[PDB]
Formats: sequence, C-alpha cells, structure tokens
Amino acid sequence: PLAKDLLHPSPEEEKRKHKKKRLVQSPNSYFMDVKCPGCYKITTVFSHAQTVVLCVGCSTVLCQPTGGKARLTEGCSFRRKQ
Amino acid sequence: LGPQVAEGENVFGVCHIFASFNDTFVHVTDLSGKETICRVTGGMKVKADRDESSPYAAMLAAQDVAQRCKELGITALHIKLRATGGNRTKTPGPGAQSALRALARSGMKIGRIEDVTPIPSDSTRRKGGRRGRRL
Amino acid sequence: GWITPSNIKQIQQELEVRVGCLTTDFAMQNVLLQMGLHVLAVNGMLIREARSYILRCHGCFKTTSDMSRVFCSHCGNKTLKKVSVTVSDDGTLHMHFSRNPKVLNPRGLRYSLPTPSTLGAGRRRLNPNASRKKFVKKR
Amino acid sequence: VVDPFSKKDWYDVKAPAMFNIRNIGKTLVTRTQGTKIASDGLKGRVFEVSLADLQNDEVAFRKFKLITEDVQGKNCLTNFHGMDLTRDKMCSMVKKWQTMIEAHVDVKTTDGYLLRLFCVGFTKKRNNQIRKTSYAQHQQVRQIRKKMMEIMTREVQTNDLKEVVNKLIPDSIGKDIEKACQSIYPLHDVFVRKVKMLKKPKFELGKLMELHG
Amino acid sequence: EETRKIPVPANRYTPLKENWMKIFTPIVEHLGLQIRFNLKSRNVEIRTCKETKDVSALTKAADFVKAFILGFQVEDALALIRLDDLFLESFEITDVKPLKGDHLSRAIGRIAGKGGKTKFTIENVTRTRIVLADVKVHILGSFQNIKMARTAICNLILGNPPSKVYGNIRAVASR
Amino acid sequence: PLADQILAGNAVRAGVREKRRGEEY
RNA sequence: CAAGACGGACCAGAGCGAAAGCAUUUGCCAAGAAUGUUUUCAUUAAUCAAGAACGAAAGUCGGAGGUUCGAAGACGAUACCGUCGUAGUUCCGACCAUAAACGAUGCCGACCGGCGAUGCGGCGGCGUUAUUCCCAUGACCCGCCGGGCAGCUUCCGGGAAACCAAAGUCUUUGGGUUCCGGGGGGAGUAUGGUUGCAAAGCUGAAACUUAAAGGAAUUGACGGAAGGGCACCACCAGG
Ligand SMILES: [Zn+2]
Repeated sequence: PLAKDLLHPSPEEEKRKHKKKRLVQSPNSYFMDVKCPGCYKITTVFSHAQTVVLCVGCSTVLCQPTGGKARLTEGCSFRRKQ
Repeated sequence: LGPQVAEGENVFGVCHIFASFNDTFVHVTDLSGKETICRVTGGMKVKADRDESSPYAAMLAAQDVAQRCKELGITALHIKLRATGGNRTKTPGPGAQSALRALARSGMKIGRIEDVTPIPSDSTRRKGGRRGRRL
Repeated sequence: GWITPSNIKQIQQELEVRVGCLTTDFAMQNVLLQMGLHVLAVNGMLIREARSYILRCHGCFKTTSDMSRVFCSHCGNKTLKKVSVTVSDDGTLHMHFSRNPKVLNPRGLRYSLPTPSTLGAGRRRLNPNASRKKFVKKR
Repeated sequence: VVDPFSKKDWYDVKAPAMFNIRNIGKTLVTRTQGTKIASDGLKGRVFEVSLADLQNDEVAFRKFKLITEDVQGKNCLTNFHGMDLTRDKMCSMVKKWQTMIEAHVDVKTTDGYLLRLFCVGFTKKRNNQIRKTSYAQHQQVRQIRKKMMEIMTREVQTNDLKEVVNKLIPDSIGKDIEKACQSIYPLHDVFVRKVKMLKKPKFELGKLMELHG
Repeated sequence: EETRKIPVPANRYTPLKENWMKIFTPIVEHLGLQIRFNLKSRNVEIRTCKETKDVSALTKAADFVKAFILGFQVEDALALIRLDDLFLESFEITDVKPLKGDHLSRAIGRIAGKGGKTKFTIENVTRTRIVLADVKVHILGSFQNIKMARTAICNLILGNPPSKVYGNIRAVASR
Repeated sequence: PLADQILAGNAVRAGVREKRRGEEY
C-alpha cells in the first residue's frame, strides 16, 4: 500500500488477476495440437471449445465440451502452441 | 386368572398413559391391543377438578390398575406414553412420569418405553387464534 | 464393556520388591520406567505398561506432559496438540502421532482482532468466520 | 354385577419358525357363547413386537407388525403385516447440517403381496472434512433417490417373502444402498424405515405351515 | 433384569464426556445400578445388577441422565435423584402461538432477558430450573412450581413486557 | 443447587446473633 | 374406509424470483442469473411524465367443496376465558390495487481499508476415500478468479448523534437522471374530477388555529420496591 509500481507489476500477480483486470488484458486460453491415438495427424483445437471436434481422418471424438476447458479423450496427446 | 404360565415366565400387557392437559388415562390392555384389562383415569379417584391431572391422581390410578392386573396374573408391561398430540403439545407431562413412578413402586416390571404421541406431517390450524396462548 | 460398582475401586489407572514408589503423575512414572526402576501403585502389584496423553508442539517440536496447559514453553504459541505415549518396564518408549489432516489445518486460525471461566467452552471452539444466529451475540 | 373376566380365556401367541425365540406372548380372548365365535376375534389381530424380543444379539430400534388370522386350539398363528422403526431412533437420526433423502415404491412380490416400501437416507461428513455442513445438491439427491428406488425394486420384485424378511432382519438392503450410493454422495445410515401391507391375496393354509415349519 | 437406554445428541456428547465422573458415580454408589455408554448407537444404557438397592428407583436414575440430556446441570438432576416430587415439563414456543422468524427470536430473548437475568429471576422466584433449547423449553420442579413458571413463560411470550411479569411473579411468590 | 434452595426454603434460619445484655476485693 | 386440509423434523449469517412471494415424489412445458468464451453485431445505452403488466391479507360478484380454524352470533362464567358456530379460510373465472408492501435507506457508473466464512461457476495442486479401489470420475483438503447473500474489525472519511465501508469521495460545495419535503394542526378533510358492482382507491384545498411539534443518546432527583443490621423510648412470654 501507498508505494507499488502499477506500471511494472510482478508477473505472478498479473497471472493471478482476472483476465480483464490486467494492465493490458489478455485471454487465459490457448490453441493446441491434438494427436489421435489411432492415427498420427495434427488437429488444431481450442482449449475452451464448445463443439465436439472430430478427427479429419478417423472421424473419432477428440474433445468433449464442458463448462470451462474442453475435456480431451483418453489416449490422445496434445501440445500447446506458440 | 393365572394364565397357565409357570413361575419365571411372564405375560406382557401394554399400558397407554394418555397424559392429557385435563387428566391422565392409565389404560392397560393385552399385547394385541383389542382386549382391555382395566381403564382407570384420574377423575375416577380424586373428587375435585383441580387435581384431575395432578401427579397424585395419576399415582393413585396407577396403583389401582397395578392391583387389578396383579390379582389377574400380569406382572410385565410395555409402556406407550401419549400426549394429546395432533396440533397441541407433543410431550407427555408430569402425569405420565407420575404414573411410571407409581407403576415402578407397585412391583410391575417395565418392558419397552415408547412415545406414541401423534405427530402430524403438517396438520390444520390450532385452537388458538393469531394471538392466543394458554395464559 | 460394562461398568459395575464392583469395578469402581478397581478402575484407578492402567492396572497390570523391597523398595517401590507411590507416584501418580505420569512424568515421574515415565522417567522411572525409562531408568528401569520398578514403580508401584495403590494396588499390590507393579506397573508393566504405562500409557497416557501428552501435548506436543508442532511449531518448535517440544513436548509437555501438563494436560491443563494451552500455550507452549519454548515458542510460546497456542500450538500444543494431543499426542499419545506408552512406556514399558524395559526402558522402551513408543509415542503415537495421528495421521489425520483434521488436527493440522489452519482453518479457523485467522481473524481480525478488536483493538485492546470454563463455562461457554464450546463457543470458543467455533471459528469466528462462521454462521451464528442473527439475534445472538458473542459477548 | 358379575366379573366378565371369568368368562374370558387365554391363547398363547408365537412367532413364525424363523425366529429363535418361539413364544411372543399371551392374548386375552372371550369365549364362544354361540352368538359370536372366539376364533372370529383372532382373524385380524395386530401385534407390535420389537426385533430384540425376536432375536438375541441383534438391534432393538426395528419393530415388526404382525397380522394374526388363524388359531388351532391353544396354538396361535401369525403372519407378516409390516414393519416400523422406533420413534426415538428416527428423532435421533435427523441431525442438522446434513441432507435427508426419502423414497418409496409400490411393488408386487412373487406371490401377490403388494407392498409399499419406504427408505430414508442421510449424508456423511468425511473423516477429514472441515466444512460444518455436508449437503447434497438437488441432482445428486435425484440420483440417490432413483438408485435406491431401483435397488429396492430389483431386490423385492422377483423375490419371495422368506428371503425378503430374512433380508429385513439385518437390513441387508441398507448395506446395499450404503455400498451402491457411495460413488454419488457418501450416505450415513440408510434404512428401510417402513413396509406397508397394501394388498393381500386369498388366504391359503399350507404357506402358513411353511411359515411355522 | 430391566434395562433402559437414553439417546445423546451430538451437541450433548462433549458435556456428557467432560463431567462423566460425577454422572456415573452417583448411580453406582447410591442406587446400586450398572451403566454404560455405547458409541456405535450413541446410547447411555442403564441396567440393574445383583447388588441393586431399591429396584423401584431405576426410573429415577434414568430421569437423572434424561435431565442432563435436556441441558440441565448435574446438580439439578441430582436433586431429581434425591427428591421424589420433582417433574419435567417440555413445550415449544410456537406450540402455543405461531411466531415465525424474528418474532420467534424476540420471544426467546424476552424469556431469557438481558444476561439471562429474567430467566434467572423466575428460577429464584419459583424454585425451578429452566433450560430452553432452540425452540424447546424445559422446566424442572414440583407441580405448582411448574405451573407458576409456565404461567410466567407463557405471559412473556404473549408479548407482556419483562418488567410487568417480573413484578407480578414476585407478588405471586409473596402469596 | 435446586435441592439446596428447596431445603433452605423448607428449614428455618438459626445460628449467630450477639445479644449484649446485663469478687476479690 | 372416506373427506377436505397442510407439507413438520431436514430448514441454515443458505438459495431462487421484478416485487408480492416460493419447501412431498415423478414427468412435461417454456424461461432465467452467474460462469466459461482468441463467437457474433457494433453504440444498439442510463432514467423515468403519459401508458402498461404483476401485486400478501381482508373484501365483492358468479360455480364447486366445506376437514380444521373462525369475524358476527347464541349460551356459561368473570374487554379478557370456555362450548357451539355463520360469512370466510379451500379450488375455478372475473373485480379490488391496499400493508410497519422496511434496509422506516431511488436507479445506473467510478474511486475509496482489512479478514475469512458461505452459495454457484471456472482454474491449479500435493494427498485421503468407493474395505492400501488396478488410470479417470463423484465426496473431502489446500489455493486462486468472477458475480452473489451475509458477518466481524478499522481514528478512511462523514454525521445532531445513534451509527454508516456508505448514510464517504459536501462551503476544497457540479458523473447522469426519476420521484418527492418546506413549523405543528384543520386534514388526506370538504368540494370537483377519475376508476370501481360495492367497499373504496388516485388526485386534493382553504377559512381558521397555534410557539412550538419533533429527532439523537446520557443519566440525576422521583412516593417508592427487594435484601440485611439494631433497638423493651420495637415486639414474643410476662411483671
Ligand atoms: Zn512450541
């Protein structure tokens, strides 16, 4: 209190804050490569997806929508981007 | 009259102690519930209406019903305490406790004690108004 | 497990040659059985096992056998907790913790303070940050 | 002017053969004077007996209501009519910071005994729980109610009253509900608190002989 | 042999444990009865033993424990052991007039009074003992004393101010 | 206690009261 | 056995709803807040005159049912109380539009101390449980974020003070906007208008009369009242 650099907050405090209440607002989500166990293709999937993303070659269910982050099925691998 | 049962074994009657807010009914009957041995209430013993629901009247009525069952052969009794229930008070008062104490002194052995006061799911209105009480 | 009037004189403590001891408090019996000295009781026979409860501090790791104390000795916080102990004749002691996370958690331990006997004991054991009735008051 | 109790007599009433205590008591009956038959007074006699008066080492809060319809000359025969729990057990079982879940079914047995089954269940506090209250959400209450309804239905619909009441003496249905509803919300002490004789078929003699051995 | 069980609610387990000594001693030395408390069923069971004295006092012993379950101190329930003309009367506050919410709480506070003072006064007026639960109220005393305490309690929940009930109950005790 | 109050009301107070009223050579 | 009633305990510093209000199970119907969102549109918004919808209880018109309770009323005692009991309390369809309908406290927006409890949603994590459950999931445990109901604490500041984290950011006085008060009575009265089957609801004076009316807390007298002590100028037993 009464002495804190509002221009340079600590990064853990910026990650702690609400996504709109940061100094420059930014999303908490990400895009990710998903590799189906029955194949080896790459699918670009939003972390907070609301639709059932299907495999382009296997036509299998990749993620299940939830209230928050999407639930990937068991057996498929994922890797974050950027 | 000595219901063909040896010495050690005993017959169980059941006693309904209706401890109302006007008197106490001590009602002894067979284990089924239909055939009743004797029913002596508080007003059969005392003379006034001040003490119909007194502990002394319940004590004397319990002595009377205990003597009546002892001249028949019933020594063991189950107990069903029972307030007036329904919309009214739902706890057996001092009359029921007096009757239990008197039946304990008389030589009667107590079986199972259970409250059988009628609790509603949720009943109609009570005899009081929006404001009224006892006193 | 039944309690008869014939057992009231029997129930004094945990009941199991020339010189003995008539010690009662667990501290002296503990140090005597640690030294191997044979301790006696109000009854004729001696003591083989002695088990009781002590207070252990989880802040500065110091134990106290005083069952009525509430503050610690070295650190001085209100931080003592019940830990059981048992000793034998051979000089062997074993002392039991509890692996229950209910005892060690800082739930009701932080609250804002106002600016500056045994009755009403269960009211203090409630945490202040909780629902009390709207028309009742804590002092 | 004359004592009525000299004309009365005594009938000895005993439980069916599955209970290790044989005699359950004595009953006062009036004698036949031609106008009415003494056996007609025993066609519907309802008895309340606790289970601790019927077994030695078992619990006491459970009680059974028995219907009596037969007599054969100083030998009285009873039949099942229902059950209940002791009022003090129910009153002590309803605690405060927990949820009470009730269910009921109307089910038919293998021999026409149409029964009404009631169940009451309470939620557990965990062995490391620090929150004062342990409430089940409404959907979880619905799954618990559906699960216990279907379990009691599948346990009594295709089953006969012998093994039904031999489940009722130790309340194995309660153990089944406690084991099966654990994956939703941990239940505390579930009981079949009431069995009601809804519908009774035509009476036959050999089956009560199998009740009494 | 006779037996009798008394349930223990969860709010009464710690008081029962803390002064258990002065609870089991006056039964085993005076009435010669044999007691225990099981934790699986949470029940205090009393049964008669061989060295029983005055068997037609077992019920009294049960009343002892029963009073301590209702919130009475062990001294008053030991008085229930000693005196024979002592009874227990229980009723709810809503059991005589429907009060909902804050009205019920204000009725409770009127029975209690500031510092419990009003309630305490009634005790010394009537030579009774009153413990009132969340909505329940229990009175321990002789019959006419119960009637006087019930009169004062019913008048306080009518809405009569505590001052008038205080003065009238002192005047009635004078008579 | 309750029984102490009942017995104190059942008995009569007594005990201390100093009432001051009223050779060699 | 039947009839109508009502859904106890669970039931809370709880939840939902615009408010009035809402608690037995299951099924159907359409709404809804919060959350999550690297979706879409691109200023579509805030407030209310006129106007419209709902609005506890009682009450009024018509149908059905009347279990309990019960205005008026009939008896008995002493405005209080008891017995009996009509309208009503209940359902359906229209009127009524009034409450201490309360936080006695407009709505939207910004800033301004702390704590940890709780309801919901999301996220992260050692770990324990479905008899060392063989990965996940429900139940707990720790921590964070968002909108909530609601507490405790504070010389933030404000206030007549009680007190308020708003009733603060007010003589250092201006974010936007609606309703509304001007000493006490006459008096929410008369009259006029309007709505209503009616009861009544909405709007609403003046003549006249008066130096007060009222708010906040604090005690101090105030006949007195409850405990004790003492006294043969008080008493018992007496002379
Ligand atoms: Zn320490």
